Amino acid sequence: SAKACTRSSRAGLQFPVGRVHRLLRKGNYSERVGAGAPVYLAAVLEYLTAEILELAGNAARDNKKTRIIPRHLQLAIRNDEELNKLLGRVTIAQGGVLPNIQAVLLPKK
Amino acid sequence: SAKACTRSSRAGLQFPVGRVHRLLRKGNYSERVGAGAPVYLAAVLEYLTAEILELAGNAARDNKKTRIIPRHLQLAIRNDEELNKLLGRVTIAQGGVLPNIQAVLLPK
Amino acid sequence: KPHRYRPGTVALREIRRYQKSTELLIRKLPFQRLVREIAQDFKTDLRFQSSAVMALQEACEAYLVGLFEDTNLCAIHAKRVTIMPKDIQLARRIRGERA
Amino acid sequence: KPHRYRPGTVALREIRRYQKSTELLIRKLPFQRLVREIAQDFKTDLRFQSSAVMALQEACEAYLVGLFEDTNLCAIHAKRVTIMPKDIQLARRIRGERA
Amino acid sequence: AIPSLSECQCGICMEILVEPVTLPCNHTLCKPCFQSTVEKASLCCPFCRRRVSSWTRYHTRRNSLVNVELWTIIQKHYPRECKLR
Amino acid sequence: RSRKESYSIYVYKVLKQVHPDTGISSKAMGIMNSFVNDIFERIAGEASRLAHYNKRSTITSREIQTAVRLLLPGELAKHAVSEGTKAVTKYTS
Amino acid sequence: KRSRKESYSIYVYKVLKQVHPDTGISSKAMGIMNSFVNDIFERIAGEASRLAHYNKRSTITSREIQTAVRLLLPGELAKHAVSEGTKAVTKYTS
Amino acid sequence: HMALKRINKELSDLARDPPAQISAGPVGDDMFHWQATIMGPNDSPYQGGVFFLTIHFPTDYPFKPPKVAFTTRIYHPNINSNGSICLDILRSQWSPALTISKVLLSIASLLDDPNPDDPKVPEIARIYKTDRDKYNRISREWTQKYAM
Amino acid sequence: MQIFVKTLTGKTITLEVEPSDTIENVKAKIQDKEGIPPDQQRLIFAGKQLEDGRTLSDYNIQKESTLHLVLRLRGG
Amino acid sequence: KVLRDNIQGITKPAIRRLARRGGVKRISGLIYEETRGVLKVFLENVIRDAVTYTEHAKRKTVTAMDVVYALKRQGRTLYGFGG
Amino acid sequence: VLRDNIQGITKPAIRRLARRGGVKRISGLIYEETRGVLKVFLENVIRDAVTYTEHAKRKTVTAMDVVYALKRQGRTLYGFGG
DNA sequence: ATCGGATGTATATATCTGACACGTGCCTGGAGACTAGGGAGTAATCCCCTTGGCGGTTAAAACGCGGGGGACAGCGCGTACGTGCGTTTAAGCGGTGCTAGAGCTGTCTACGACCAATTGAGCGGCCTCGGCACCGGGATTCTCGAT
DNA sequence: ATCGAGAATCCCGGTGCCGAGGCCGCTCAATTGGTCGTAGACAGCTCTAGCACCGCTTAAACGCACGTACGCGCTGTCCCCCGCGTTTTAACCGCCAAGGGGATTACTCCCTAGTCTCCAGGCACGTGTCAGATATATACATCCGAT
Ligand SMILES: [Zn+2]
Ligand SMILES: [Zn+2]
Repeated sequence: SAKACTRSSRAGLQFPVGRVHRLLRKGNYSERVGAGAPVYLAAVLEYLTAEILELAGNAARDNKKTRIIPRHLQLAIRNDEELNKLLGRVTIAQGGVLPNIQAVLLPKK
Repeated sequence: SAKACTRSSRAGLQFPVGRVHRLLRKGNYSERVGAGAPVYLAAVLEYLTAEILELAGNAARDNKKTRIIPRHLQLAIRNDEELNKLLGRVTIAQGGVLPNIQAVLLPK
Repeated sequence: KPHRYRPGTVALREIRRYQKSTELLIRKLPFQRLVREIAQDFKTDLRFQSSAVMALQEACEAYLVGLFEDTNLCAIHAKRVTIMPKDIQLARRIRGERA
Repeated sequence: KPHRYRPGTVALREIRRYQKSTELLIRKLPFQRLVREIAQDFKTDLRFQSSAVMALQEACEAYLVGLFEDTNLCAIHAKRVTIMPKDIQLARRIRGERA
Repeated sequence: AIPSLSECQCGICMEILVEPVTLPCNHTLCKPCFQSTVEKASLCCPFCRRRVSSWTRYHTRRNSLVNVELWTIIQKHYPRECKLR
Repeated sequence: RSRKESYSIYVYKVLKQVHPDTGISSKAMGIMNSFVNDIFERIAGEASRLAHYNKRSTITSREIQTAVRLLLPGELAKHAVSEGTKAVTKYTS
Repeated sequence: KRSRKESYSIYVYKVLKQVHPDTGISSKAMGIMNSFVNDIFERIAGEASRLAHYNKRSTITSREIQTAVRLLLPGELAKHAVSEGTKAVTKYTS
Repeated sequence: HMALKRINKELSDLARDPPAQISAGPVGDDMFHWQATIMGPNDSPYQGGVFFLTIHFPTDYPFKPPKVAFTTRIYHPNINSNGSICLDILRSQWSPALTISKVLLSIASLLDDPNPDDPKVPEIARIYKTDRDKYNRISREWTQKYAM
Repeated sequence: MQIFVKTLTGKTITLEVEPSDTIENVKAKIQDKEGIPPDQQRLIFAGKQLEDGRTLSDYNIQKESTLHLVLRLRGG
Repeated sequence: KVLRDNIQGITKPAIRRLARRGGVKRISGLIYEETRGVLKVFLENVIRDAVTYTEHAKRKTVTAMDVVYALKRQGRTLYGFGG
Repeated sequence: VLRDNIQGITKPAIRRLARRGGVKRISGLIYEETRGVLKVFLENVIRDAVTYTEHAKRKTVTAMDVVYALKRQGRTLYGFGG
């Protein structure tokens, strides 16, 4: 890089790099922290947040809304498959449950 | 207590206080380790070890044996209400399973 | 002459209505009083933040909803549609909660 | 004329014998070959410590024994004695392994 | 056989045994000594040093620490010192 | 008063980068903050355990990469690893 | 010669002799006991560290370890372990 | 409380049959404070020696061990210069069934032969390990001019 | 020549010695006037250990010198 | 100011609504007592850890953070309340 | 290279495992499902083990890697190390 | 087979209110330059342990067949649960009053990190004898077809 | 209700084997002593908000009655695992041979923690405004008795 702009801008990211580095150092995770670890961690966090936010925005638009509410987040997480495994044990507050009814319980033809 | 002896003997314990202190300090748990923490931790570890070993030896003697084997350890662990709760997900290698047959399958 | 629905349709309508919404389903004051009673049983003279009560209520509701889902699956597995105490007991036993 | 036991009265003997025993119930070489074949997919020319194979076999047997316990419980709940694939499927669904 | 008068004395407080208990190592003490021993001593057999931690925890909830037969024998044979206690 | 750090501004920036029109409320902001903190803690803990297990004392990039490969499922892990490698390569020059 | 490898073998055997004065232990069960000791120690230390960091502290005194023991163990084991540890600390101090 | 009755009963026990070569009694008004006198054993380099030591009884007895300290100075590997006693039975081997008579008998038994496993002072310990004659001579030259 | 020594108990002890007197004589005086053998008793001056072999004159001990006394106990 | 027999606050319609959200079409008559027992057990388990956390801090009020930490320790992570 | 090794888990092996599990009567379709679930579990463990042994710049999958993977998945194993 | 109530759900429109989005002062934490020192990269070497291979021998696997017990479908019933309506009730909302206690700040005293010397606790290697494994014989006890 | 014969299991004694508990030599990490920067204990102050009280609604809960549909027990059918005997397959034990690489040690270099100095990124605080919830009034999907 040019070594002239801010650290977050040098790596072409949006999440902070200094804050992540400080959290890694003061978090009692290891005696030493490398110079490239916070950049990688910030990139991973930014990618995951972007994916979840994109899914939530699509869900909100499909529901005729303009503000991401917890219901949209729950729908986006549940309807996906990778994020469902990643967040299997997480309970989103004010989120509800996916709508489904078992086949047997439906009225007879 | 009086000084001028091993730290493991001042508190009356058998587990090594010094080794526990070194592991706590170099275990990346916290910046500073208190003086009383290793003694307390070693006492807890020794109590748990004795608690398991007594029941294991009791089972071994009940099985007409004078040498503890993993089967006796499994028998002692699974027959106690609290030790089973503590060691929930742990799988003891070559420990077998507790004898149990459902009452429905028994012949009438 | 009076019109009434056959038993079963109102249940399906209620299911469809409740799965769509996200509001709380237990009255706040009874739950708060129950939580206070349990806490005072544990330690005397305790004060509760409102957010703590809300978090406890949300967690309990989510856990009960999951338990009822598992119970419904167990009841369906045995050629039935009603949920019975043995279904809840079997679900809890398989989940490892009570062993 | 030759003596023949009733159906099911020797299976109980097998249950009593195998629950007392602590040895390994699967053969060694087939399991080792299966483990090597599974592992070679991720990376080529791996070499396996014998202790690793032993630990893998122990863990697999423990997991399968637990799964059979749970599926037998489900079968008993379904007012039957035999175990069927739907019992295993229900047990794994409730345990949350496959969702 | 009748127990000896020498043996029925408590080793710790040198008093007549009251609701005594028998350790797994065949060492008997009166319960007033045993109950006070556990909280702030080595929690073992005093004459013997045998750990009874699991035994004590298991028996305490069952409330079966006291030995009924031994207590009854001395209580019936020699009630006079039991009454003054 | 005492300052309380949060990832709110950065999450807002990402949202505006992805969906220029949609907004986000307070509850979703808190949920995003909790999710980011949870993922950070998970990855950092796994990386620390990996560093300790191999008799090391520093957390380089490869420990983070292996922790990501361990935690996330297939497609998510692959995409995250690619993104992290790209970010590190762009940063080092 | 290979390097030193540390373990809790001697102390576990000493505890076993203290508990049953005439019973030995096989090597497999010995390794099992060593692994159990390591697991419990790691659990308690990690919980204590997390609890200490949650209160903006920097030291792990006996209070944090005691609270971790209270949280990790069941109803009766926790009480007995707390009693043993308090006794040990009191005897060590004076 | 119970400690008072225990102390009274055991002082009676020592009264009606004191063991040979050992004497003990409470000099202070408090029953906790005690003094004891031991004469030099015949099979030892401490011939003609008399030793006075003090015993402090903690608040709770007998579940906690008592403390014993020699007022006199003796050249012994297990003893300290200031009189602090390093004996196994006191701290890690205390038991409620033990009595003062038994612990004094144990002190005499160790005065017969010092413990080489865990000496209190290392220099005199290694001097004793070096040669028996040097240790015996130095023990004599200390004890005959300190005992009297 | 009066010399002050302060022990771990805070007690100040005045000893009459000579510049040419060896530390062996000083230790004998301490054990006579206090009843503690000299094995565990050594002097500290200016942060330096006073070895028993070397005499006082080599340390340039002056009038009314201040000495520190610390009890050393060995493990076991 | 003690409270007696307050488990009845989780009335029958509340359990019915929770089951309806769960996906149950028909409910037996003995479900409610078992559900109340399960709820009591779960609440006791969570509140024990919450009270321990507030005890260690020498504090007299349980906060949302303590409940969140107790739930996270118990295995059921919660989102949206801080942490 | 190896192929078609899942058949090494013979029917008597599954039968004995069920007998230890406490099963009195077994249908005829259990074996295929059991083979499938065992294969899935083995893949899940082996992936983590191979990742662990790849991180350490090694070539032999030691038992410690398998123990670490099992502990990570939530199935702590006692006896082979740790 | 649909026909027509009759119900509930979906849909178009006014509105106004509190939460979301943006602007601003500033201060605490991030950024930049320089040193030193230890951790890690890299090269060379050992021998431990993993892979490959062959003979036998035998316990385990594969195959086939008779059949008895359990999976499964259909019938009948009566009892528990859904549905709706009138009534008693405690939740829900507003507004106020107050003090227990969370939160922030200044002092400083005692607990804990760092460094050298030292030697004894613990670890690696050997070894031998006793507890455990195996085999042969006999006594004991579930089990079932037939009474 | 049972007797008795075929078969599986448990007790007991004798013999042999290897691994586990004790012993010796030894290298390194725990102990002792001292010094010093700092953290958290403590006293003190502020001011947030959790608790208790009141009054007025009206939404949810409760009890009762009616009907109905389905959970359970019974009967019957059938077919498929179980148990046993016979044959074919490779697992396992033992043995030998080769070499890949895990583990160790020595050397050097450069990456990062630590330090100080400087400054701007975001954090708490304030204010404007419109997204959406609420209410009101139509339009259509859907459920039920019955020809
Ligand atoms: Zn007594
Ligand atoms: Zn005893």
